[PDB]
Amino acid sequence: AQRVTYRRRNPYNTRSNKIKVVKTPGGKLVAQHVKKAASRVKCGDCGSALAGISTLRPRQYAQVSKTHKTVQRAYGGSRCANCVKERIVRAFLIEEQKIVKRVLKEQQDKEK
Amino acid sequence: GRVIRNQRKGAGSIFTSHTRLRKGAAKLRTLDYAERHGYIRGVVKQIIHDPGRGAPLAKVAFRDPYKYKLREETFIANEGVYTGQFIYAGKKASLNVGNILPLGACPEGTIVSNVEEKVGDRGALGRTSGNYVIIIGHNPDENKTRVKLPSGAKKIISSDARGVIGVVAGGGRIDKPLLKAGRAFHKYKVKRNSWPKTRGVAMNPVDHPHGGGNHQHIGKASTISRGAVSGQKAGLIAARRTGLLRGTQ
Amino acid sequence: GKGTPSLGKRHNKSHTLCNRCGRRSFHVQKKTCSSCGYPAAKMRSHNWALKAKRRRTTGTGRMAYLKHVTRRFKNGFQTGVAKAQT
Amino acid sequence: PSQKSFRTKQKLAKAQKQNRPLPQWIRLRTDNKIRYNAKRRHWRRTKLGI
RNA sequence: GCGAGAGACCGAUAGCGAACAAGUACAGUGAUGGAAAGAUGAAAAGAACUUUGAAAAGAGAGUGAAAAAGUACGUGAAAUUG
RNA sequence: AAUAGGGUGAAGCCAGAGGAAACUCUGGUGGAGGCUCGUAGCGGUUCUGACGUGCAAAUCGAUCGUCGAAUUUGGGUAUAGG
RNA sequence: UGCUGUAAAGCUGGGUCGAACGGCCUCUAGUGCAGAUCUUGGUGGUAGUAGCAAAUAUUCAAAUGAGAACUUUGAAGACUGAAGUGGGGAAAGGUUCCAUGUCAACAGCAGUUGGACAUGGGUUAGUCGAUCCUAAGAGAUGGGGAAGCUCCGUUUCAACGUGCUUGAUUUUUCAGGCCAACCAUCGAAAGGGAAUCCGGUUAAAAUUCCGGAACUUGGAUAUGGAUUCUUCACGGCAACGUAACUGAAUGUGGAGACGUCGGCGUGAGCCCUGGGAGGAGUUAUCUUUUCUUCUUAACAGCUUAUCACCCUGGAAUUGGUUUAUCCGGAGAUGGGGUCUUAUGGCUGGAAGAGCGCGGUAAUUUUGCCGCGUCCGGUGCGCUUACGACGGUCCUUGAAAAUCCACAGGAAGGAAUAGUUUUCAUGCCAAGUCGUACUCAUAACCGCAGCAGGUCUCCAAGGUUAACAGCCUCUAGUUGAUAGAAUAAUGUAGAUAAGGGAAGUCGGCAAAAUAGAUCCGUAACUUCGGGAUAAGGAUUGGCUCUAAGGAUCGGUUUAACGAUCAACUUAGAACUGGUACGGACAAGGGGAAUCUGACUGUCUAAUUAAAACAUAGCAUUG
RNA sequence: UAACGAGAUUCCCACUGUCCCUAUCUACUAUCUAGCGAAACCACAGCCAAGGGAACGGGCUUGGCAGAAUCAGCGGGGAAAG
RNA sequence: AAACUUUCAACAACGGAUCUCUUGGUUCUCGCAUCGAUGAAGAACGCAGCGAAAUGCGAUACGUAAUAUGAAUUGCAGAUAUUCGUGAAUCAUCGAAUCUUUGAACGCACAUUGCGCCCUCUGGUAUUCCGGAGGGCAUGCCUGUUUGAGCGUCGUU
Ligand SMILES: NC[C@@H]1O[C@H](O[C@H]2[C@@H](O)[C@H](O[C@@H]3[C@@H](O)[C@H](N)C[C@H](N)[C@H]3O[C@H]3O[C@H](CO)[C@@H](O)[C@H](O)[C@H]3N)O[C@@H]2CO)[C@H](N)[C@@H](O)[C@@H]1O
Ligand SMILES: NC[C@@H]1O[C@H](O[C@H]2[C@@H](O)[C@H](O[C@@H]3[C@@H](O)[C@H](N)C[C@H](N)[C@H]3O[C@H]3O[C@H](CO)[C@@H](O)[C@H](O)[C@H]3N)O[C@@H]2CO)[C@H](N)[C@@H](O)[C@@H]1O
Ligand SMILES: NC[C@@H]1O[C@H](O[C@H]2[C@@H](O)[C@H](O[C@@H]3[C@@H](O)[C@H](N)C[C@H](N)[C@H]3O[C@H]3O[C@H](CO)[C@@H](O)[C@H](O)[C@H]3N)O[C@@H]2CO)[C@H](N)[C@@H](O)[C@@H]1O
Ligand SMILES: [Mg+2]
Ligand SMILES: [Mg+2]
Ligand SMILES: [Mg+2]
Ligand SMILES: [Mg+2]
Ligand SMILES: [Mg+2]
Ligand SMILES: [Mg+2]
Ligand SMILES: [Mg+2]
Ligand SMILES: [Mg+2]
Ligand SMILES: [Mg+2]
Ligand SMILES: [Mg+2]
Ligand SMILES: [Mg+2]
Ligand SMILES: [Mg+2]
Ligand SMILES: [Mg+2]
Ligand SMILES: [Mg+2]
Ligand SMILES: [Mg+2]
Ligand SMILES: [Mg+2]
Ligand SMILES: [Mg+2]
Ligand SMILES: [Mg+2]
Ligand SMILES: [Mg+2]
Ligand SMILES: [Mg+2]
Ligand SMILES: [Mg+2]
Ligand SMILES: [Mg+2]
Ligand SMILES: [Mg+2]
Ligand SMILES: [Mg+2]
Ligand SMILES: [Mg+2]
Ligand SMILES: [Mg+2]
Ligand SMILES: [Mg+2]
Ligand SMILES: [Mg+2]
Ligand SMILES: [Mg+2]
Ligand SMILES: [Mg+2]
Ligand SMILES: [Mg+2]
Ligand SMILES: [Mg+2]
Ligand SMILES: [Mg+2]
Ligand SMILES: [Mg+2]
Ligand SMILES: [Mg+2]
Ligand SMILES: [Mg+2]
Ligand SMILES: [Mg+2]
Ligand SMILES: [Mg+2]
Ligand SMILES: [Mg+2]
Ligand SMILES: [Mg+2]
Ligand SMILES: [Mg+2]
Ligand SMILES: [Mg+2]
Ligand SMILES: [Mg+2]
Ligand SMILES: [Mg+2]
Ligand SMILES: [Mg+2]
Ligand SMILES: [Mg+2]
Ligand SMILES: [Mg+2]
Ligand SMILES: [Mg+2]
Ligand SMILES: [Mg+2]
Ligand SMILES: [Mg+2]
Ligand SMILES: [Mg+2]
Ligand SMILES: [Mg+2]
Ligand SMILES: [Mg+2]
Ligand SMILES: [Mg+2]
Ligand SMILES: [Mg+2]
Ligand SMILES: [Mg+2]
Ligand SMILES: [Mg+2]
Ligand SMILES: [Mg+2]
Ligand SMILES: [Mg+2]
Ligand SMILES: [Mg+2]
Ligand SMILES: [Mg+2]
Ligand SMILES: [Mg+2]
Ligand SMILES: [Mg+2]
Ligand SMILES: [Mg+2]
Ligand SMILES: [Mg+2]
Ligand SMILES: [Mg+2]
Ligand SMILES: [Mg+2]
Ligand SMILES: [Mg+2]
Ligand SMILES: [Mg+2]
Ligand SMILES: [Mg+2]
Ligand SMILES: [Mg+2]
Ligand SMILES: [Mg+2]
Ligand SMILES: [Mg+2]
Ligand SMILES: [Mg+2]
Ligand SMILES: [Mg+2]
Ligand SMILES: [Mg+2]
Ligand SMILES: [Mg+2]
Ligand SMILES: [Mg+2]
Ligand SMILES: [Mg+2]
Ligand SMILES: [Mg+2]
Ligand SMILES: [Mg+2]
Ligand SMILES: [Mg+2]
Ligand SMILES: [Mg+2]
Ligand SMILES: [Mg+2]
Ligand SMILES: [Mg+2]
Ligand SMILES: [Mg+2]
Ligand SMILES: [Mg+2]
Ligand SMILES: [Mg+2]
Ligand SMILES: [Mg+2]
Ligand SMILES: [Mg+2]
Ligand SMILES: [Mg+2]
Ligand SMILES: [Mg+2]
Ligand SMILES: [Mg+2]
Ligand SMILES: [Mg+2]
Ligand SMILES: [Mg+2]
Ligand SMILES: [Mg+2]
Ligand SMILES: [Mg+2]
Ligand SMILES: [Mg+2]
Ligand SMILES: [Mg+2]
Ligand SMILES: [Mg+2]
Ligand SMILES: [Mg+2]
Ligand SMILES: [Mg+2]
Ligand SMILES: [Mg+2]
Ligand SMILES: [Mg+2]
Ligand SMILES: [Mg+2]
Ligand SMILES: [Mg+2]
Ligand SMILES: [Mg+2]
Ligand SMILES: [Mg+2]
Ligand SMILES: [Mg+2]
Ligand SMILES: [Mg+2]
Ligand SMILES: [Mg+2]
Ligand SMILES: [Mg+2]
Ligand SMILES: [Mg+2]
Ligand SMILES: [Mg+2]
Ligand SMILES: [Mg+2]
Ligand SMILES: [Mg+2]
Ligand SMILES: [Mg+2]
Ligand SMILES: [Mg+2]
Ligand SMILES: [Mg+2]
Ligand SMILES: [Mg+2]
Ligand SMILES: [Mg+2]
Ligand SMILES: [Mg+2]
Ligand SMILES: [Mg+2]
Ligand SMILES: [Mg+2]
Ligand SMILES: [Mg+2]
Ligand SMILES: [Mg+2]
Ligand SMILES: [Mg+2]
Ligand SMILES: [Mg+2]
Ligand SMILES: [Mg+2]
Ligand SMILES: [Mg+2]
Ligand SMILES: [Mg+2]
Ligand SMILES: [Mg+2]
Ligand SMILES: [Mg+2]
Ligand SMILES: [Mg+2]
Ligand SMILES: [Mg+2]
Ligand SMILES: [Mg+2]
Ligand SMILES: [Mg+2]
Ligand SMILES: [Mg+2]
Ligand SMILES: [Mg+2]
Ligand SMILES: [Mg+2]
Ligand SMILES: [Mg+2]
Ligand SMILES: [Mg+2]
Ligand SMILES: [Mg+2]
Ligand SMILES: [Mg+2]
Ligand SMILES: [Mg+2]
Ligand SMILES: [Mg+2]
Ligand SMILES: [Mg+2]
Ligand SMILES: [Mg+2]
Ligand SMILES: [Mg+2]
Ligand SMILES: [Mg+2]
Ligand SMILES: [Mg+2]
Ligand SMILES: [Mg+2]
Ligand SMILES: [Mg+2]
Ligand SMILES: [Mg+2]
Ligand SMILES: [Mg+2]
Ligand SMILES: [Mg+2]
Ligand SMILES: [Mg+2]
Ligand SMILES: [Mg+2]
Ligand SMILES: [Mg+2]
Ligand SMILES: [Mg+2]
Ligand SMILES: [Mg+2]
Ligand SMILES: [Mg+2]
Ligand SMILES: [Mg+2]
Ligand SMILES: [Mg+2]
Ligand SMILES: [Mg+2]
Ligand SMILES: [Mg+2]
Ligand SMILES: [Mg+2]
Ligand SMILES: [Mg+2]
Ligand SMILES: [Mg+2]
Ligand SMILES: [Mg+2]
Ligand SMILES: [Mg+2]
Ligand SMILES: [Mg+2]
Ligand SMILES: [Mg+2]
Ligand SMILES: [Mg+2]
Ligand SMILES: [Mg+2]
Ligand SMILES: [Mg+2]
Ligand SMILES: [Mg+2]
Ligand SMILES: [Mg+2]
Ligand SMILES: [Mg+2]
Ligand SMILES: [Mg+2]
Ligand SMILES: [Mg+2]
Ligand SMILES: [Mg+2]
Ligand SMILES: [Mg+2]
Ligand SMILES: [Mg+2]
Ligand SMILES: [Mg+2]
Ligand SMILES: [Mg+2]
Ligand SMILES: [Mg+2]
Ligand SMILES: [Mg+2]
Ligand SMILES: [Mg+2]
Ligand SMILES: [Mg+2]
Ligand SMILES: [Mg+2]
Ligand SMILES: [Mg+2]
Ligand SMILES: [Mg+2]
Ligand SMILES: [Mg+2]
Ligand SMILES: [Mg+2]
Ligand SMILES: [Mg+2]
Ligand SMILES: [Mg+2]
Ligand SMILES: [Zn+2]
Ligand SMILES: [Zn+2]
């Protein structure tokens, strides 16, 4: 079987010197240098991979349209679906309870 | 003779602490207006391992009272603190596990950790895993408090000095044998270069005061004066007593 | 083991060329010339090494400016040009 | 090495140019005393100083 | 350092390390260390040409006052050698 | 950044059997360990072999220790003569 | 050649030579050599002696040449045997590269040959690296020490922006609005990091040149599309979709970005292989045979996925489910959906290329022409990438530059028109330095072409547990002075009757054992070991037998049919000069004493141990 | 003190040229040739016995004797070299 | 008797003593006072028709100008070089210039021919992006200018 060589001056098997082996139209077997695998965009609240957002190496996000980098919702490309739902319910109930703790202290400013 | 292992440490070339992997300095908040007069509320975001420390650290997020920005503090995690817990810090904070209170606001018998030696130094006493400080009593006329330290010493601190309610997490670590030398190697791999230790009696007289002889032996008393000089203080320095400790102290 | 086998592991230059004296005495890790003292303002020279002073002193290079002070001094440091005689 | 600095490559250029034999018309000058270039250098024999 | 005049000085293993492309060649990672090495002849007239040889060279020849001066160059001791 | 192929078979898990219970037993599964045989590697036990004006200012041959970690190692960097 | 003098010495005949020198009275001194393991230079005997013996190995012929064991070419015989004697690189060298000529010196013989000598030629980048970021660290500044060379300090007792952003203004003024926790710098050709591929081309360069096809960043900028009268889009219950589809200050997140193992799955490349279309080899005999071509880049579109998530729904007769035990009223099974596009497919790139054949043009630069280049299978395979999982730590396994999204709502926007360069298309530019070659039994370092040392990538067939050993394909070598003999003594390797450690300080050395299957396995023990304890049996070849599966197909007899497929285990008969792990590979074992618990570490170059370390114990501050 | 050990020691089984007691075989040397070609060492050198002598002579004294030039081995001596 | 060994002589070798020189050295005396931010000493790289070194020089590169002098230079070559003359050669002399990358070394940096910013002009549809040319941006300190800071502080509403 044909054997291959690195295509650059780096002779060491580092993370940035990964190669794949590809067969060319010349029937030869040559090394093609591959780039580092992208990591998934993750939720800032729960840490899970966000759905609907492309997985790219960071500079590549600048050269792609916005529909690939976001989701049509509040906090779209930043928080998860369940975490946005949980933020909304917590915001509503606590602020509703904020009225209760206020009115409960104005009724006791007349009877107590 | 030669410079002994005691003295080469002062230059601190290979004897500096290994701090690449450290997660931050464990400190209380800077004493500010909110802590001096009322209370401020923060939330525990992470409980993480700090290399070189037996105690886990907690990263707690507070809001900034003066500008729109979030401030992340690195506290020593007390046992029972959980992620998402609300931590209340200040003079008027309540006696709940994890809250940071001035010493005068805590009754006698309160178990507290990361106690300030001086008001606003952000923590000096009771910071290792399983350790804590017991509050012995108060002297309100002089604004002073008596506490018991992990060493068993009683200390008098300003009652305005702050501390964190509870015991430092991770206690009982010493209960397990290390077994292997490799376990100690990895323990000190992220602390400093202090392991392993060669016995001075096994070296030559140039290398150490205990070295030399046709048998391994110290030759003179290993209790060394407090007034001895550098290069002599190897052994039991200013030892009040020696031998097996029998009875109570 | 400490001789011929160990002498095979010499491929890391401790010194490289100096910009001041061009000698390859510039300690790479120390960033100093052991010969010329670069980047110190003064030149490295010792009175216990007089032969080193011989090797690098006034007159061992071109003296591209001190060459001509004697000839300009001898004429009293003239200003103007020589005038052709009638 | 293949990866070399400009400062290195310029010194190697001078070393090649200094590694010429004596031009032969120089021996014909009057009162000429140089018979050969006495500052010849082989790469394997004597190493430079870089 | 600059410009000069001198000597009961040394005479190329001497005299400065260096009379010469000498702080040169070369050694050492580096600080540093550091030589050897002057002389054909008045003048190249540095041997055209022929010949043997693959050639270097040799033999004739030629130049020269001298080749018992041929850039292994004045003179040419000893060790050592035919 | 690097480290063939085997042996052993720790926790955990599945099924079955015995027992009043407390529990015990059996067959699998699993893949632990500064465990083990053993390459590369790292080391250097014995022949007190070779050589000992050497291939070599420490090598060569066979034999041998260890070989998944207190592992091996490149490069950068720090520590400098009492 | 002689003479004189006791002598130190003086004179003289002959030869050589070529430019200065002597006698006498005195002065002066760096003034007399056989030694000093003297200094520098030169030269002997030794002596044509020791020796030029590791790395399996060479031979015939022709060509060239004066000359050929050694150069070139051809033929053969071999080796390295993918952990290479192969193909590249980092460090180091610096022209050793290539062509021509060439042998005085060097290549410890030789030399027509060379990494030698001489003359020339040769290294082409927006995309490969530098440059940029920060790492351990290094290190200026305000300062504080020190007589001083300098030391400390890196945001530090500091008034620390050569700040920006707009509307502009053409009044080259401004008007101002925001901020300035942290922010000198250097520091990686293996960390982080914008972007290139295929075919072809040279004597020597190529991800650099030629051809074609792409991509990024910075800049300019118009058209189409998109959007608005409900101004800053629509759709979907939802996960979310999109060709687009305002968003200041400030804030929050993500990527950058990260340990090591274990088994499983998938891909890619390699390995194996079936039809068909070609070429070569063997062919006394046999072989529908053996070997070989049948390939497809970056990039664009569509499609393609475990995990995860959404809708529906409400579970004991608990169910689902992995090789590995977890999940479910905090919503399982079931049904239906969403996403990441890693990876595969199709298509474009692209057959026009490349490849294999056949026919031709011709001293001929270089070709011209025709045919084919298709469809599959297989797997506890190897290497590697990825995924979902499980284990592990008194160990929990970088930073910064840089990019994006979100929160927020400043400000600005339409109706006869407005906005936006995150949709498509179009325009311009990408500088500087390195780039040849060696990477080692000859290009580095060991004084040298030294059996030493020196970091890393790719890796075929057979046997096999195996990347071991042995043999072989590709590639590369056939290099190591040679010829003739074959005493002693060696060095390296073999064998030996009977005895079997009597040898010796001592079994030193050698020998014996050895793979795999079944059986069997003692004291002691910290119950984990000891253990391969000990000790037995078997093993070839051939012909069979038996067991072990996959995919489809329907009233639960599918308990059956169809098709396809891999090597494992066990057993039987026969067979041979009783051999069979047949080469290779490959434990000797047992009973005790001393000692250190163990793994580990050290005297590089005479000591590896009982020495050091260790966990554990105890004491001190 | 189980386990571990290239640690020191004793015994047993197996195995053996360690030995009785040696013999035989192979390659490479040594050997001869062509080419090439060092080094250590060297007061002068090199036959013995006795004597005396710095009490262990190559030299001196007294005797034995003694015939050119040489090759492979060898390890008594040169109180050999280092 | 040869060979061999040793001695002697002649010639030839080896080697470089001896003799003789000497643009060098050494020492004494006499006389002079002149490095650099107007960028020194020193370093690297280059420069000639044909040069490697030494010497000299700096992209004006073995030199440009001027002055003096007055026909060379020379190893070869060669003038669109020169001769009763603004004219050959010459570190003879020297008063004008040139003087690469550096170096006390000065925009920051430097194991990099790495990275900025300002002014004028210029090219590419350009105040902003890309290219080119020329001129600038170091530190301590002094005198002065301008712009500022402090209830340190004076006067006044
Ligand atoms: N880094 C700041 C602090 O400096 C201090 O360190 C000490 C030093 O500054 C100085 O100590 C000297 C020291 O300079 C010197 N090189 C060694 C000497 N043993 C010390 O001495 C010290 O210890 C001795 C003990 O006998 C006491 O008697 C004495 O009071 C104390 N000064 O005095 C300080 C103590 O008074 C803190 N002790 C130290 O923990 C910390 O590092
Ligand atoms: N494993 C599932 C997927 O992979 C992720 O993790 C990937 C790796 O990060 C992970 O690697 C190992 C894993 O072997 C095993 N679970 C142990 C270890 N915790 C993991 O490692 C990880 O966690 C450690 C925490 O100590 C980090 O320090 C480390 O950087 C990270 N790689 O295993 C995965 C290999 O593909 C996440 N576990 C999960 O969220 C994701 O869905
Ligand atoms: N017997 C040895 C072994 O067992 C097998 O051999 C089997 C038989 O052939 C043998 O026995 C048979 C006997 O039954 C009948 N007479 C037939 C056969 N000739 C005999 O066997 C004899 O035959 C030849 C002689 O050299 C051998 O191969 C064989 O070992 C021997 N025993 O014994 C075995 C069982 O009965 C295999 N051939 C092989 O594994 C090996 O030979
Ligand atoms: Mg390459
Ligand atoms: Mg990288
Ligand atoms: Mg790519
Ligand atoms: Mg991730
Ligand atoms: Mg977080
Ligand atoms: Mg989307
Ligand atoms: Mg883009
Ligand atoms: Mg976008
Ligand atoms: Mg998308
Ligand atoms: Mg000392
Ligand atoms: Mg403190
Ligand atoms: Mg240590
Ligand atoms: Mg100790
Ligand atoms: Mg201890
Ligand atoms: Mg100890
Ligand atoms: Mg000792
Ligand atoms: Mg002492
Ligand atoms: Mg004492
Ligand atoms: Mg002692
Ligand atoms: Mg002891
Ligand atoms: Mg003791
Ligand atoms: Mg090294
Ligand atoms: Mg170094
Ligand atoms: Mg300086
Ligand atoms: Mg200068
Ligand atoms: Mg390299
Ligand atoms: Mg190169
Ligand atoms: Mg050459
Ligand atoms: Mg070399
Ligand atoms: Mg040097
Ligand atoms: Mg170099
Ligand atoms: Mg003078
Ligand atoms: Mg003078
Ligand atoms: Mg005078
Ligand atoms: Mg001399
Ligand atoms: Mg003399
Ligand atoms: Mg001298
Ligand atoms: Mg020296
Ligand atoms: Mg003469
Ligand atoms: Mg003469
Ligand atoms: Mg004459
Ligand atoms: Mg002649
Ligand atoms: Mg004549
Ligand atoms: Mg004469
Ligand atoms: Mg003569
Ligand atoms: Mg002569
Ligand atoms: Mg003589
Ligand atoms: Mg690998
Ligand atoms: Mg293994
Ligand atoms: Mg059960
Ligand atoms: Mg082990
Ligand atoms: Mg082992
Ligand atoms: Mg064992
Ligand atoms: Mg391996
Ligand atoms: Mg080895
Ligand atoms: Mg050895
Ligand atoms: Mg030996
Ligand atoms: Mg010997
Ligand atoms: Mg053997
Ligand atoms: Mg071994
Ligand atoms: Mg063994
Ligand atoms: Mg491990
Ligand atoms: Mg390391
Ligand atoms: Mg000293
Ligand atoms: Mg002393
Ligand atoms: Mg005469
Ligand atoms: Mg004369
Ligand atoms: Mg004298
Ligand atoms: Mg003498
Ligand atoms: Mg000598
Ligand atoms: Mg000799
Ligand atoms: Mg011989
Ligand atoms: Mg030999
Ligand atoms: Mg040969
Ligand atoms: Mg073979
Ligand atoms: Mg192999
Ligand atoms: Mg190789
Ligand atoms: Mg090659
Ligand atoms: Mg050349
Ligand atoms: Mg050639
Ligand atoms: Mg030769
Ligand atoms: Mg020829
Ligand atoms: Mg070649
Ligand atoms: Mg570029
Ligand atoms: Mg790049
Ligand atoms: Mg750049
Ligand atoms: Mg750039
Ligand atoms: Mg960047
Ligand atoms: Mg730092
Ligand atoms: Mg610096
Ligand atoms: Mg400093
Ligand atoms: Mg200062
Ligand atoms: Mg100061
Ligand atoms: Mg201050
Ligand atoms: Mg202005
Ligand atoms: Mg940098
Ligand atoms: Mg990098
Ligand atoms: Mg890199
Ligand atoms: Mg083409
Ligand atoms: Mg083509
Ligand atoms: Mg073409
Ligand atoms: Mg090439
Ligand atoms: Mg294109
Ligand atoms: Mg739309
Ligand atoms: Mg913003
Ligand atoms: Mg944030
Ligand atoms: Mg991150
Ligand atoms: Mg990693
Ligand atoms: Mg990283
Ligand atoms: Mg895995
Ligand atoms: Mg696979
Ligand atoms: Mg596959
Ligand atoms: Mg056949
Ligand atoms: Mg649905
Ligand atoms: Mg049911
Ligand atoms: Mg499994
Ligand atoms: Mg849940
Ligand atoms: Mg893809
Ligand atoms: Mg057709
Ligand atoms: Mg077909
Ligand atoms: Mg690999
Ligand atoms: Mg993985
Ligand atoms: Mg928004
Ligand atoms: Mg907000
Ligand atoms: Mg909003
Ligand atoms: Mg750029
Ligand atoms: Mg560069
Ligand atoms: Mg290349
Ligand atoms: Mg290589
Ligand atoms: Mg190799
Ligand atoms: Mg060789
Ligand atoms: Mg070698
Ligand atoms: Mg080679
Ligand atoms: Mg050397
Ligand atoms: Mg080697
Ligand atoms: Mg190696
Ligand atoms: Mg195999
Ligand atoms: Mg293997
Ligand atoms: Mg393999
Ligand atoms: Mg041969
Ligand atoms: Mg051989
Ligand atoms: Mg022979
Ligand atoms: Mg023999
Ligand atoms: Mg033998
Ligand atoms: Mg044999
Ligand atoms: Mg045999
Ligand atoms: Mg036999
Ligand atoms: Mg026998
Ligand atoms: Mg018999
Ligand atoms: Mg027998
Ligand atoms: Mg027996
Ligand atoms: Mg015995
Ligand atoms: Mg005995
Ligand atoms: Mg043995
Ligand atoms: Mg043996
Ligand atoms: Mg036997
Ligand atoms: Mg056997
Ligand atoms: Mg057994
Ligand atoms: Mg064997
Ligand atoms: Mg035994
Ligand atoms: Mg031990
Ligand atoms: Mg004990
Ligand atoms: Mg070590
Ligand atoms: Mg040793
Ligand atoms: Mg030693
Ligand atoms: Mg050992
Ligand atoms: Mg040893
Ligand atoms: Mg104990
Ligand atoms: Mg204590
Ligand atoms: Mg041992
Ligand atoms: Mg043992
Ligand atoms: Mg004993
Ligand atoms: Mg024998
Ligand atoms: Mg012999
Ligand atoms: Mg011979
Ligand atoms: Mg020879
Ligand atoms: Mg001798
Ligand atoms: Mg006799
Ligand atoms: Mg006597
Ligand atoms: Mg006598
Ligand atoms: Mg005698
Ligand atoms: Mg004698
Ligand atoms: Mg006598
Ligand atoms: Mg006699
Ligand atoms: Mg003897
Ligand atoms: Mg001798
Ligand atoms: Mg001579
Ligand atoms: Mg003389
Ligand atoms: Mg003089
Ligand atoms: Mg100029
Ligand atoms: Mg200059
Ligand atoms: Mg420079
Ligand atoms: Mg500049
Ligand atoms: Mg440049
Ligand atoms: Mg520069
Ligand atoms: Mg830069
Ligand atoms: Mg100034
Ligand atoms: Zn979330
Ligand atoms: Zn320098």
